[PDB]
Amino acid sequence: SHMYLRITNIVESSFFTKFIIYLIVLNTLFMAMEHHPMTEEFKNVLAIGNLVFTGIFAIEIILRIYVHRISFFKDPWSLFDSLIVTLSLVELFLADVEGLSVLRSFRLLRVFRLVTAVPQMRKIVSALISVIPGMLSVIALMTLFFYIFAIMATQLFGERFPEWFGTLGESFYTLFQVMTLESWSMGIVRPLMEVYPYAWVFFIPFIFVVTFVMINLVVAICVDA
Amino acid sequence: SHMYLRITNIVESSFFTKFIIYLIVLNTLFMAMEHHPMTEEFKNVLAIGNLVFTGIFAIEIILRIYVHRISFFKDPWSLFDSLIVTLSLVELFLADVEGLSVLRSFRLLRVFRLVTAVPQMRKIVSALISVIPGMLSVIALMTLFFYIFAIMATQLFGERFPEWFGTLGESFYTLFQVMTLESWSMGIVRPLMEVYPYAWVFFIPFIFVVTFVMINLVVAICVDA
Amino acid sequence: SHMYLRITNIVESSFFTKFIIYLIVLNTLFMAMEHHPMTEEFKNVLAIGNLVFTGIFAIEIILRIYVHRISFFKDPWSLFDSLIVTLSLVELFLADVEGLSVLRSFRLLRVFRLVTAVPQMRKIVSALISVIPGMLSVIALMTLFFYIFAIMATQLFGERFPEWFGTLGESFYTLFQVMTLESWSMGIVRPLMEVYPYAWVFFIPFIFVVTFVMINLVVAICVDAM
Amino acid sequence: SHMYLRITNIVESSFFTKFIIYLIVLNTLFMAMEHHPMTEEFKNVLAIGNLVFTGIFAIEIILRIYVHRISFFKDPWSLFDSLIVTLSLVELFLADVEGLSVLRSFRLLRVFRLVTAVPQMRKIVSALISVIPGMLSVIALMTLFFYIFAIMATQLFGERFPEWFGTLGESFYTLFQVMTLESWSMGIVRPLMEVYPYAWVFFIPFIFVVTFVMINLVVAICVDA
Amino acid sequence: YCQKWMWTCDSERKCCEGMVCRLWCKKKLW
Amino acid sequence: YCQKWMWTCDSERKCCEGMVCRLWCKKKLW
Amino acid sequence: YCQKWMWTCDSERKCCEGMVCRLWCKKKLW
Amino acid sequence: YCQKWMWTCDSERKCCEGMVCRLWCKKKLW
Repeated sequence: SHMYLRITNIVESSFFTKFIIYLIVLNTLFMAMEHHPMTEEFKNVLAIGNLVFTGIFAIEIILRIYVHRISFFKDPWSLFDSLIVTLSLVELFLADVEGLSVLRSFRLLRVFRLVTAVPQMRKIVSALISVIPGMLSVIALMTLFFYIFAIMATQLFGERFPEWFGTLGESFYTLFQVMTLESWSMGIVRPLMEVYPYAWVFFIPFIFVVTFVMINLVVAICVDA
Repeated sequence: SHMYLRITNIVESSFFTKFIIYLIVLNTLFMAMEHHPMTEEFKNVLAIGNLVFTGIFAIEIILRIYVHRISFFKDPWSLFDSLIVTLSLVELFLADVEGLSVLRSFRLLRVFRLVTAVPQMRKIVSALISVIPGMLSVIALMTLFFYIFAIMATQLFGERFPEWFGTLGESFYTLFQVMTLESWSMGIVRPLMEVYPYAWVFFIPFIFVVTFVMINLVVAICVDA
Repeated sequence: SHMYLRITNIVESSFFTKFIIYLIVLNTLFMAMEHHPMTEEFKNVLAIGNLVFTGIFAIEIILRIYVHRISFFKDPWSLFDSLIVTLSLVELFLADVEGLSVLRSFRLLRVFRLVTAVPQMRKIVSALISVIPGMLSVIALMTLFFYIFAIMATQLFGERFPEWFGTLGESFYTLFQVMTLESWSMGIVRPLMEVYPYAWVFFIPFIFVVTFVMINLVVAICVDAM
Repeated sequence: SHMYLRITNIVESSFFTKFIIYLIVLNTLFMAMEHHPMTEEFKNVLAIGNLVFTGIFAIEIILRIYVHRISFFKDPWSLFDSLIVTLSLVELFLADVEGLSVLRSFRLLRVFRLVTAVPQMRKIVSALISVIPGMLSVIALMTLFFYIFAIMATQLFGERFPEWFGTLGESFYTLFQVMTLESWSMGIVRPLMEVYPYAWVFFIPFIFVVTFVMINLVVAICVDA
Repeated sequence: YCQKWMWTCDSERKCCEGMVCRLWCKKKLW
Repeated sequence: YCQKWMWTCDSERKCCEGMVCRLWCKKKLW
Repeated sequence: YCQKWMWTCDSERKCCEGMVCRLWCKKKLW
Repeated sequence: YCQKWMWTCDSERKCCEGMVCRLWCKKKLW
């Protein structure tokens, strides 16, 4: 337990955590200073840097698991970090599927450590995620409303305008868009009205509802304070 | 009676309500998996499924009415549900005439059971519908403001820009659009200004009023709870 | 007096006020059903209708003056109403010059009675006007911020982009627009950046400040509530 | 210190501060009445007026310096004002070389006196700036989210869309835009989806998160007071 | 003969006067 | 002759000098 | 010959069957 | 000759080396 004890002192020491944090931030600046219009030996070097950082993070997380004998898996943030470092390490020696370079996305994902390996970010994000369930009821209600209105619209406005309402998916997308009040009249409703004149009666109540529901959401937040 | 009591026990049994809910969700997913560019015999099978679900819902609602009569009609949500199933049944026996397929719209409307047949959704929506009247006064004021400003605009900008303000109706629509701050300058106000230079004095106060009043509305909500 | 007292009883009777309200709403529906793609004899009749209502409203306002004098003017809502009927009467006696049809605009303006002659509308709007002063300080601060930022922009983006910032006026308008978050990047900022690259540093803080201040304004309303 | 005492009485006399305020407002109207599509002899006159007002402000600031000594520097607003008068003085005899006309930008900058030389604006702005530290935590959190998501996006949607995501800068700008819900679907996301279909999964959570977090920020104000 | 209201219909079994076939016979008006 | 102030006017019965027809004769803001 | 798994690779030193070059030889999804 | 720093300048009376005319002669990068 002497070597184990030394290793644990190293892991829990603020020095080790700060070292990892600065290493992560440095890696973050490293990947960040990436301009895709390159295809320049720079791009290849980025992979090398990522390689080293991932190896070091594997070292760190192995030490963390050894120290937190299963205890860290119970902790969500530790499990999340183990998972992220795992995905980064996997993409490191595994290869992309030809059709779609999804794994380069797993390599870039690694950047989320800035929240998990950071305790202040960890605690604040934990506060906000503790807040959300109090509104999970409203989230589910609003999602159900989206589902219902989406099916109705797509079944109505499918003949022509398939891009916006051809199926349930584009219908969900376009309804979320409308909720945001982003080009909802000029690019969507008015072209629709050109063919289906009374489509307005559809969206205006919808707007009401969602905006109303969203204000209720803020009210719920003003309830927790 | 004995038979009456057996039927009533089944109707009020949580099992029966959950059965109808899952049936409703199934019918909803059924209609949802509807892609308007189909014309692949899919329409007939979808209509068949609709037929069966509607017949079963007619069965259900007949039983539900049978147990409690005036109590069933007395409850708004219950009568609403009866009306929805009724419209679906009507669409089955009648046709869309020819000019406009409104009855096929009624066939799709049926989906609101996901909220009406669900007690949790019923109670939550009842809370919000209980909320709205307390500010219905402000709703009416804002609607009156819309009416007055709309008459004003349409009589002003009707000649040169009939597509947006030709009559009181397009004016109501466009003013509601402006309220949302969706392409109110680039798509509306500035083209207007090109001909009527001082149109700005119109909309900027309007914005203020409505926008500020809407803030008051949300603040009014924070007052109510 | 006897005749004075009878006239006053009629004026204050709820029946008379409701009569004016319904008359106003009728006039409002009458003018409302106006579609400019008209050029018909319909327009003439509409004008005829206008005449009658204003005459009646002139009658009404005259009676109000008869019952109470200085009290009638002291009440803002009452004086406002008198002014509205007055402007309608002015358009009634004469017409605007060909170049600009402002007087028909005053004739249409007349429609505010729907709020002034209505007491509930009066009370609600009076609540709102009682609310505004508590935030007029922030209103003035934000107006001063608009003034300052507008001067600065107009002097920057005036050469290449006079259509949006040629003068202080277009600059005020465009800055209010940006405040509303309406096509602020696609139609404005990015075209500007094409020539002046670092213009972003300008608007993004601005957005913050003004938007943030508006939150404070809304918060002030919440302050008045809780 | 008799002459010193007279100078101090003048500096602190309400008359002197109001005089500076009115002089500043006069200068403000003076530069304000500037329309760049001019190219008239007017421009030279505008520069002359600037010269005079700045000289007077230098006089004033020298008097303030004599009056307060280091006390003047301790007060931020005092330093801010000294800095503004200083920059104006510098622009008066220095040149913008040629490539970029930054110095005329410094000459236009002088306008913040309207708040610094004004005590009411000073106090109100001081209250508003006092609010910020209570939210610096949330400010930093949202900025970190911007940084990470910007890296992620730029590496994802960077190749084909350099105009929007070529580097970290354009991506930061574009993400800030999305936060405002300004042409986020029609001008950005929807064009992206044409090539990268599943980009929606990217922005919709982001929208949620940042917008949701922004609610918390305003909520912090509703909690701060 | 012909298929009455709500009777199944197809290319050989048509709907009676006043109806339209949509797998089953619907009525055009009350 | 001509239609004086506030008299009915139309295509054949025009307003006297200094006035404009708007169903009745109005003044041209002097 | 060819460059084995995890050994360096380039335009002239290609990866053995079943691998893809990304500075080093990686394995292609199964 | 030429117009020194802070002397008035115009089309015929130019600024001495290292300066630019803006009604008066200003210094460009010292």
